[PDB]
Amino acid sequence: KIPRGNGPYSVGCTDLMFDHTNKGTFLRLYYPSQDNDRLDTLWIPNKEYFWGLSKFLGTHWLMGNILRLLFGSMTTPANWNSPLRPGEKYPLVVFSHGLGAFRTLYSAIGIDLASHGFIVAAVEHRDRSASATYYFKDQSAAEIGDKSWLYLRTLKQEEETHIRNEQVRQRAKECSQALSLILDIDHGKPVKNALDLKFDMEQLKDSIDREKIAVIGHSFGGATVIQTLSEDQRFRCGIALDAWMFPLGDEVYSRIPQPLFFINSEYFQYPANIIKMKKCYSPDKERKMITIRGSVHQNFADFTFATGKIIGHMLKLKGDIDSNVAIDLSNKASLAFLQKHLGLHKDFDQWDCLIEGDDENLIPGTNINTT
Ligand SMILES: C[C@@]1(c2ccccc2)CC(=O)N(CCOc2ccc(F)c(C#N)c2)C1
Ligand SMILES: [Cl-]
Ligand SMILES: [Cl-]
Repeated sequence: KIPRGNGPYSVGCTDLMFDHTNKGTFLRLYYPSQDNDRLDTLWIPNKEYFWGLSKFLGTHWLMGNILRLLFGSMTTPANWNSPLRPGEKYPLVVFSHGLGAFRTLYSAIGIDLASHGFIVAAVEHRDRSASATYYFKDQSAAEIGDKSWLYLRTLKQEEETHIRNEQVRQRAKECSQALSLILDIDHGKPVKNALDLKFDMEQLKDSIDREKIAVIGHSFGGATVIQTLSEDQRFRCGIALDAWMFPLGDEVYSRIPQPLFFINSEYFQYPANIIKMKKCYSPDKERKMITIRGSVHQNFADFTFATGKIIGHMLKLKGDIDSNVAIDLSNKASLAFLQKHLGLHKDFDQWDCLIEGDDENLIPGTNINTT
């Protein structure tokens, strides 16, 4: 089981696609909801996502069917299409998934943030970095739910530099576009969700605190954080969770005016990657870095909660540290950073110590030596 948020709000969840095309925005929303008795949200909602995951892992598409059999009725504790909690403007987080992931696999993080009073828009990227995603080829296909699927693009070695950069820039634009969509919806622009879901988007009118916007992401999504920030001044800070820095152009390192927090796993990182993180540092710019002791790269995503301790450790979904303990540290450090850099009037400053790595399960800065 994926854990419930620790904050005082109930959390709801829905999906938004607009427009219906492969250049439109596709996101999963997590939001503070009213009390309700709605069903929990289906974690991986389509069989095609499991086929995509199979391709990502480099196995037979038949392994997709086994993953589906195993994980396909699993839920995450957000209430599907529950009404939005009225009477408050919420800060907004745009969330970017990793390579071979997709919008639904960072619910542990999304739910927790929402439970403390954020709206979270988890984008699904159409750069062919998602294991799978979908769109509709025309209006009629949208109306009848006739999906067209795009699966992960596998690259030759020779393409990696150029295409990964292409992808991160597209990811950035997708983050910007998703923000613009939510801002339009906030202002009251009618939006026809290409998904025909029973969640009225008019609820979100006047629900967004328009100036308090952050971008957060895992691995590829962490590089996405940095690109988005350099390109789009509406995002006031970023949190990169175990950023994979490789996709970023050399030009961007010196072009990130906003506060930026690096939260790393112990075992993922390596000098080449850390050096690039360090290139973002400058005495006029706000940067923090911590490393979660005993943690692995997948501690930041939901599959860390999907298996037992032994199978999970063997698969590198779990580290030495307990997955709940790890994500709690990342989530609370994140909340303190956000309160400080969006100017929130909450009690997240209670975890200010975590930003400085001041906890028995954290390492201030990094364990990686780079001299
Ligand atoms: C491919 C990466 C990598 C780069 C260099 C070396 C090693 C790995 C870059 C990247 O974005 N990564 C994160 C991918 O996270 C995922 C993928 C699929 C999932 F189902 C879930 C879940 N839950 C999470 C690792
Ligand atoms: Cl329901
Ligand atoms: Cl790892």
